[PDB]
Amino acid sequence: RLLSHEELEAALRDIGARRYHNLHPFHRLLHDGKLSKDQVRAWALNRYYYQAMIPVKDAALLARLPDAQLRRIWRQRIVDHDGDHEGDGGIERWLKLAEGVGFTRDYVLSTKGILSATRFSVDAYVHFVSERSLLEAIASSLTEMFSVAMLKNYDFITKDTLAYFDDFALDYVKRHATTPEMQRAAIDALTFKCNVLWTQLDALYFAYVAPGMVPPDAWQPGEGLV
Amino acid sequence: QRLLSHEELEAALRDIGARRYHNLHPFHRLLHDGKLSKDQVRAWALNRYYYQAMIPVKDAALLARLPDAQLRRIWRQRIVDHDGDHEGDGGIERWLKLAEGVGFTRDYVLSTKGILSATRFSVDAYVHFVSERSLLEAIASSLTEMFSRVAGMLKNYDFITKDTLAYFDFALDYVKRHATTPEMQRAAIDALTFKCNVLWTQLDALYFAYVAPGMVPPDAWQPGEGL
Repeated sequence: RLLSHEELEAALRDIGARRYHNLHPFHRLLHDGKLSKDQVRAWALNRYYYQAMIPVKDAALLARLPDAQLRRIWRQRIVDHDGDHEGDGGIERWLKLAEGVGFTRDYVLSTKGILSATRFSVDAYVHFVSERSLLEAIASSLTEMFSVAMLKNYDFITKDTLAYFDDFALDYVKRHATTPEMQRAAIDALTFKCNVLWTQLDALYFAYVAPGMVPPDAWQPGEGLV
Repeated sequence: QRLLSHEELEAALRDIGARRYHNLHPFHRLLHDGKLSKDQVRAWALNRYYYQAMIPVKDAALLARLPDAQLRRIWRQRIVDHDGDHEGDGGIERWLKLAEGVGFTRDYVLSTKGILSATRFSVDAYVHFVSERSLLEAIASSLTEMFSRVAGMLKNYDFITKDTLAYFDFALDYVKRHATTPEMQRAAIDALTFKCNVLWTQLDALYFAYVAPGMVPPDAWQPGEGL
């Protein structure tokens, strides 16, 4: 059955209802101030890498777009993440958060203590947008309809860290998901995105919460800190 | 951080498995010591299938990047061994038969629909690594072969039938010859290490999901499905 524009939207939002990472138990702990300092440390370290790789995902999408009108819209994501100079952009907050909990700038930029799961989840996402259909690659951005950075609950985070946290894709998917199969592909792309986010959190819980088996390349408490 | 001799480089690569190879993993230790349930072994068999079904994909992507016929001639045998010569010959079939052996349907296993996303992503990052990094790193990511059994592990488990049980160097030299600066040596050691991280991570996910705390992610296989 082809879904109308309203029904497709409703189906899409449902995937977030059921699968978006706010429902993950690591996220719940974070949000309720139930995490230890080392747990928050591991999350920040890992989320920094995710966020730093978003512009690389958007560039791989950008290089696949068929024309200039679509490049004009998509590139704005890259401009926003990177900004205009070092310290601008808003990748910057994620760096300042990591520095907020004691890591050296170099250790955070090196990516050296991130979980391999987070590296592989980003690899998947980057590849997904470069290899799948363009309808799919755009659909994977839809976690953006489930739009906050919890920190104020943790007394080891200083107000200076606090300081850095001071409808295109959906219209595209609606106009272009023209058969039932393309509607299924779009839904699945958002499910894949949800999986990319859920797998990072799984790894974080596993490594640093329970059973707490830190993988050997991954950050252990005390490393890369001031 | 200096250049290593061909000997010191072999020693260093070896020292990577001794510290990072997946037989040290708690899930593997449980599997090996006969501690797992039937469900745990199912989840393992189901996920592992994907890793084994993607080896010849990885070897093909590697084969496409070899610079000449002679190197393709040598690497091609790997694809032969995994894919075989006829409809249930190759390496892959044992994993399909182990899966069917613990009760899965052929279709469901082949579907991959029940594997952990962490399995998919880790195995897929491996294929991409071999396609995208230097040739030297691609070849170095096969050196877990230096530490390579499942046959004997499976024997600790009553429910694995005698039927199921029956179904169960160039790269090092290449690395030694072509890793002629310290950066290349490091790239080679980090490739190995990357291949140990692919394996280690699939096991982390299986542990989390099916042993403890036992939180199965959203579409992953659950007791009773695909059986």
